[PDB]
Amino acid sequence: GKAPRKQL
Amino acid sequence: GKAPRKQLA
Amino acid sequence: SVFSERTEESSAVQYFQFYGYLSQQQNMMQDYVRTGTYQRAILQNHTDFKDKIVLDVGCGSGILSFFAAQAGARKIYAVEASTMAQHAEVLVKSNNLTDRIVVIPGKVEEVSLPEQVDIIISEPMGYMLFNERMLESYLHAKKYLKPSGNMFPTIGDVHLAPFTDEQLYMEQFTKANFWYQPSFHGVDLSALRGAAVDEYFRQPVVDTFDIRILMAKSVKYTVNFLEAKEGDLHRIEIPFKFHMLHSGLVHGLAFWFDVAFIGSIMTVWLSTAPTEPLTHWYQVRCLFQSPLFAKAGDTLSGTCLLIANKRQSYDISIVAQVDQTGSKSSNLLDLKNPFFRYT
Amino acid sequence: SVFSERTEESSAVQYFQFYGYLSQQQNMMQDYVRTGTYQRAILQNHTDFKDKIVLDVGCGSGILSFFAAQAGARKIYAVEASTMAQHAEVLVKSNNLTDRIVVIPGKVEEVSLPEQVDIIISEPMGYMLFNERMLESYLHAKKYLKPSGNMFPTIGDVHLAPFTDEQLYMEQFTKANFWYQPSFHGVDLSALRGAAVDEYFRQPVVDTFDIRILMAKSVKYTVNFLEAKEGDLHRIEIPFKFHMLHSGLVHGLAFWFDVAFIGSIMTVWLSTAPTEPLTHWYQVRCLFQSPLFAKAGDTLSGTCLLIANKRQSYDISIVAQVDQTGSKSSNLLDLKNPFFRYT
Ligand SMILES: Nc1ncnc2c1ncn2[C@@H]1O[C@H](C[C@@H](N)CC[C@H](N)C(=O)O)[C@@H](O)[C@H]1O
Ligand SMILES: Nc1ncnc2c1ncn2[C@@H]1O[C@H](C[C@@H](N)CC[C@H](N)C(=O)O)[C@@H](O)[C@H]1O
Repeated sequence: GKAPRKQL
Repeated sequence: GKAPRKQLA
Repeated sequence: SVFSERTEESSAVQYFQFYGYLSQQQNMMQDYVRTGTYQRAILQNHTDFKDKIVLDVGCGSGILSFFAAQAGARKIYAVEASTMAQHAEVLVKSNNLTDRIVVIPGKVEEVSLPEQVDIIISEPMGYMLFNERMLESYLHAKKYLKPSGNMFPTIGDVHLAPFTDEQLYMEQFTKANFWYQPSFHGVDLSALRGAAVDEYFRQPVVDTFDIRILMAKSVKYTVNFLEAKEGDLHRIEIPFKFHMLHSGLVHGLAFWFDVAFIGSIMTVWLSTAPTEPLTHWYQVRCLFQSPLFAKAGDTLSGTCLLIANKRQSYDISIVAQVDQTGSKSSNLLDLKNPFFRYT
Repeated sequence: SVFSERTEESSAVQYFQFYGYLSQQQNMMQDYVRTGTYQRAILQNHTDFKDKIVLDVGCGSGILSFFAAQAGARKIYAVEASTMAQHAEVLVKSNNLTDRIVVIPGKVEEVSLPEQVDIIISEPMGYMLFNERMLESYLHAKKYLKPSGNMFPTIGDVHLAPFTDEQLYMEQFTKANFWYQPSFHGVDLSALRGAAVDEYFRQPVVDTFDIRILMAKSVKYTVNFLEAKEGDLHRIEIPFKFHMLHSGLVHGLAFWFDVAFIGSIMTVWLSTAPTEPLTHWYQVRCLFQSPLFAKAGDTLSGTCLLIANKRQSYDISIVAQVDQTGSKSSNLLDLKNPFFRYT
């Protein structure tokens, strides 16, 4: 998508 | 850009 | 190629742009559960790498190829389609592994490889396992795989379970209900109330939660990466029949996934379960526009359907009913556009 | 069209998809300073609207066209290129205004109007004023404006000023030093540290800040929307000479903006300055990778050069020097990929 993996 | 308008409180 | 038939060219550009950033490779890399588990999987199954040929699908920084190298593999083709491939090549040089790791820039659907490999390794899991459609690239890559050669990960388990969380439901409901105002600066917005509820409830919720919110043992859907064809992931049908263990409102289904590295020496599992330490995948919840009331002892049955789309994601439909009352909920979710709620 | 000429098809697609979300319209609508000030400017200048013909460029939900209606306008053409136009239409019906507001689905560079207008209203301000390149669309719409017609807003002022924020600066290296590890799971990541630094420095920082970081009074760059042409915004050169009011290390420039609605009854301002209550525009900071020491009384001169690109944004080039010492710094930033730092 627009941000396929987001921050941890 | 991806999110041209920024989310406000 | 198989890839661009699958994919809106536009989607592919943006996708690979995102993985082009060092900050994003860093974000994945510093997920210690993920990175350390992959390392354990590979290192502990050293015989599956010792003097073998290896393919790394989407090598990113190269971190997984470096692991394969540490485990004593002869040659490792490190395929990467973003501009991160340049940076990976720098690292192979600075780590003096030019004789063992070969960066091959390009999509794994499109590049040529000098020989067949004994094993394929990748980290192609998205949110809810299937986001990004990378699993289809990983499966595609088996055209380079030798007979009785291995996949790492080997299998993937998607888990789903009904949950209750009124605070989450209300939070999204309250946002939608902005569009129920009859006199916002004098303007009647209320005719859009329905459209708003639709849009907000379309977004899956990515964050973590306590297992106490779950109302029934999970149902499992398994994909065997050794055996599956990439066309198997075009239409993913997951029937479910939950035996409810608590009474209350069901506000949706929660999802997570595990993968297993079925090594020659041992199997090693990487789990994104809510019972397990947190990873950058969190967990995923699909809310029902109207929750369903259930009694302990009821059965909640229906189907979750994932239709693969050309933006490298899935259109999700979830139809559920409480058998004892015929109370039903049908929902359509856009997996590409989640609400990242965490913190 | 003029629009498709200067815009990559894929950038346009993403852009109007974003604005096609009720949630994103809502985010703007809920900015009280924004929405409240627009309403006040229109209503308090009722003579500029009473029985007039209006063009609302990029009407979104309709909200500004409802305000024009509230002030007594006879006919309001509401142009909107996203699928939000269909929602705007629903609201016009449901507010019983179909003979006074006409929603026209499409790009203002491509549609037709059945007549010329007395006044054009829009909210096309991006962060740093210019992001999105929608001011060009507002200016392009002047082809529909009667001689001596008006524009709301009438003028835009961009403010620039030097700041010191040692922590913001140092945080870039903190983040980048992730890569300065000789054995991250056994891998020497060091060689990418410089690239990681460069990546972080290319992102303008969107958040707010305490005005005490500012080391000199702002210089402003003004755009008169009555007089400017579209092409005036393809290359925006902002010279500066700051008289330093405070000694210290200058780490970059801060950006904000104001617009004025110059009506017949009054002039009303909308400010996004750090001295005013917060808006969804926050403020913008562009760092220097090398900071400059100055002392109160010195002069910091240079140029901020904004070069439009085909993804509806600008390439930012900033060059500055402390005159008395000739110490100099130069920086390149990607306005379409900001770091959204806030909370
Ligand atoms: N079809 C493809 N061909 C080549 N690379 C791909 C493809 N699809 C995704 N990728 C890359 O695969 C990577 C997916 C990452 N999650 C894995 C990065 C790396 N292996 C790591 O474990 O840190 C990204 O770098 C993508 O750019
Ligand atoms: N060239 C264009 N033609 C038509 N509409 C546009 C164009 N460029 C941007 N827009 C729309 O203009 C709107 C800009 C919004 N900032 C404002 C929405 C609304 N006027 C409001 O003030 O709440 C978005 O809905 C865009 O989709």
